[PDB]
Amino acid sequence: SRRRVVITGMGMLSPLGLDVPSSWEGILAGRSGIAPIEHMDLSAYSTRFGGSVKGFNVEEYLSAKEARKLDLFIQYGLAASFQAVRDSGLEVTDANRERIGVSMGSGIGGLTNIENNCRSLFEQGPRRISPFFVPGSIINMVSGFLSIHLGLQGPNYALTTAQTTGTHSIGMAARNIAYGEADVMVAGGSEMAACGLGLGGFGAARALSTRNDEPTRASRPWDRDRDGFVLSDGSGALVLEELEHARARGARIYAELVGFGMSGDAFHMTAPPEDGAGAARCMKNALRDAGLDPRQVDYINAHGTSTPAGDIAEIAAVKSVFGEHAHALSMSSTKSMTGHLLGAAGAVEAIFSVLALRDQVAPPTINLDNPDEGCDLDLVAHEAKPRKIDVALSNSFGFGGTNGTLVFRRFA
Amino acid sequence: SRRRVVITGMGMLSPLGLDVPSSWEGILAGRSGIAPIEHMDLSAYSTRFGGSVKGFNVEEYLSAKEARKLDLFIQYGLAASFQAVRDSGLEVTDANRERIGVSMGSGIGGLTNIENNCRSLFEQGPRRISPFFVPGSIINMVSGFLSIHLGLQGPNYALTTAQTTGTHSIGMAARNIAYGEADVMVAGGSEMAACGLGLGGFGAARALSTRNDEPTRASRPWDRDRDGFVLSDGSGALVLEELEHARARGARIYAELVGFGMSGDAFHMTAPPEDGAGAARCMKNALRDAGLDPRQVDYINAHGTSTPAGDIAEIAAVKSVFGEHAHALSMSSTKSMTGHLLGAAGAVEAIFSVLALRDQVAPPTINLDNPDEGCDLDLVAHEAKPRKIDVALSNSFGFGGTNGTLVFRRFA
Ligand SMILES: CN(CC(=O)O)C(=O)c1ccc(F)cc1
Repeated sequence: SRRRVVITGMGMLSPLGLDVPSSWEGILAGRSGIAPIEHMDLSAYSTRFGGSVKGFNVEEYLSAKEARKLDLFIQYGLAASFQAVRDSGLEVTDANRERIGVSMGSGIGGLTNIENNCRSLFEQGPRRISPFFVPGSIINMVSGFLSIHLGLQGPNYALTTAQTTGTHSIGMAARNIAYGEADVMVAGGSEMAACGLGLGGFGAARALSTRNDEPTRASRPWDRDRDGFVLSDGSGALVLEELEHARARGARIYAELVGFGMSGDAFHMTAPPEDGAGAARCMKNALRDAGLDPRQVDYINAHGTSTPAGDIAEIAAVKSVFGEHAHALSMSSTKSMTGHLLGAAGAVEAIFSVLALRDQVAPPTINLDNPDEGCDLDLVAHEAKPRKIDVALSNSFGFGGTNGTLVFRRFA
Repeated sequence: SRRRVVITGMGMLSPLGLDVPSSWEGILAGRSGIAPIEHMDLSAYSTRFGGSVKGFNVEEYLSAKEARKLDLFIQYGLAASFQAVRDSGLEVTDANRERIGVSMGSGIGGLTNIENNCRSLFEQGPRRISPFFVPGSIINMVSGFLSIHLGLQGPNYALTTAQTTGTHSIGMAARNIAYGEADVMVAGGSEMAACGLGLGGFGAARALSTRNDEPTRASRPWDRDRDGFVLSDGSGALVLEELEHARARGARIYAELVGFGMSGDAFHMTAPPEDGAGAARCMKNALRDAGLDPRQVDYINAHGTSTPAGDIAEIAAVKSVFGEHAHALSMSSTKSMTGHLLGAAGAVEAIFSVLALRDQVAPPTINLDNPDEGCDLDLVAHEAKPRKIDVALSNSFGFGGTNGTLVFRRFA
């Protein structure tokens, strides 16, 4: 019989701060983490701004010797994980290490390191490729390195489902616990795609906002004048724990994870369907999994990428799933402030949805100056909204028509 | 309590063949798929050979237009997937499309595409990066394209667990069906890394055999003269199906997937512990999941990569799990013939484990001329061994200490 799963620890790096509370204070103040990128010369690029992690000190977590071997996305995922585990108060023992696993994912993983080693190969030759090229760049090594540093011998894996990765990672980790394959999982995602290939690759697809003039105003989900997503870096990690296990050790419980939905659009490799049919199927799957009436949903943390087709598809999916109740819930895109952390987006947004439950506040959609046609829901324009939230939903949609929905509720 | 999961379709590209029966004929003949890599200047590389897919015709599967947009590893995964679905005879309908999903993964993903776009970026700047660079290179696009092409609306995701990916993808797909999240899944893995960054990256770590003078003898698991693994390309895919679903439509059933195990070594980034303690836990977990005693195992498809430390760790793990029955089971490494398909290794080896059951024959470990110290099990040296096989395991042990075991049984 299926066990209940609760959130006992959370950890983050985002464009708004180097931990959860600093990121969350920025979210509730309506602060933007988007700025011109300083780490490289981007005059040749149509987009020259993004959400960078500012002032990250990897030596808060790892020796300089080890850090040098690891792509930033792995450094970011370990930081978030180490925070989440510390925040949980869990002690790893011989009695429990086989029951604790990790599922930290990434959309693209070690693209900076792969580019750097590619430049070495092309300019010099294969003799100049780093010996750490593979273990320092491949996506499964957040889970790998985290298990090595903390002694976690439970299920050890990584998802890579593009912009859905962090939501899927958290959902399937919950399934592991629910079905008895583990008692604790560290789950979420990490991303640092801000290199020549990532900025150039998304730019070649004309997927990014090109508002270089006002980087902080570029991410404007459901605004009439949106022109694509803002590329952002960082990590989110959550400690998921079986309810009785958490109760038994006197753990602080943030919220319960009650529902998870997946669906494939089977529509298009990059475009969502205009009517959000895939998103609707996924949200209904998640609400049925949670045993809910759709009217119980109080807050939705939207995918809300600031893409013309993506944003309107989500309105359509929410109206389809919730009917008249769509006008009573609050829905916001924290990507208005953070930009789009890709494989990490679902991980930081899960955390923001849990904090919305803790603090009974809907985060704003900043930059929502002129809501587009049919975008007439409560999208929490401009300013945080204190309100009752018993049930919070976090949505992600990705390339390949992959959808994920997590349902969290307050724990009594 | 859980639904039963059977194999109804299989698909493959390997260094031995462009399908399952050609590959399996090569396996039972002890044929090698390893040869000097062509159409590439490997003068400056310490390893000049590997397991290429020979004569792949992508236009049997995709238009020229679609093929040009996708990395070889995505082409290979879709080829295996289409083969597997065709082999299953399954008919996708509006009635069943929400119950059919995909979990096709990769260890390292789009290195060829990343190389080619790096060349464009370094030589001409970012304006020459392909618009399709991102969707055409990310690991989840086998699941994505397959779901779009066949109209699959079930769970759509992709794992990336380095050399464990294929084993994990199949096991987790089996869980989706067992726990009623899907009735059908296409699962496995694909890889094309016997390319510049793959050979250069693994060669920098001195992980590869450098036996350039005798490429067919380089992969020699448990042989005293082994000097590292052989890099290989290809794909494997299985149609996994709920038993009553398969019976109702009169599907041909190859075997039953009865057990799945996962563990973490929590030991080292690339090397297993000398005693294979993590591999032991994983095999135990898989047998307990199947409700089977170690005495019931007849055949193990080893991970058996031809690394010094990895091969001996597996011997220690199997002696620990199976005690005196370790000498009565048969264990072989088909990597002696195929080399190491990394993320696809567990997919093609799951298929060889299924065909070991179908045909009642243990594939050989070729090149096992002088078994090393402690390597005194029935390693099916040199020649295929007809024998009774009721229960077959397939092991994968990957970077980050991530372990997977599948347990297959004859169906009746
Ligand atoms: C180079 N090192 C570090 C070390 O020996 O200490 C590795 O572990 C290693 C890296 C990649 C690989 F394919 C195999 C091995």
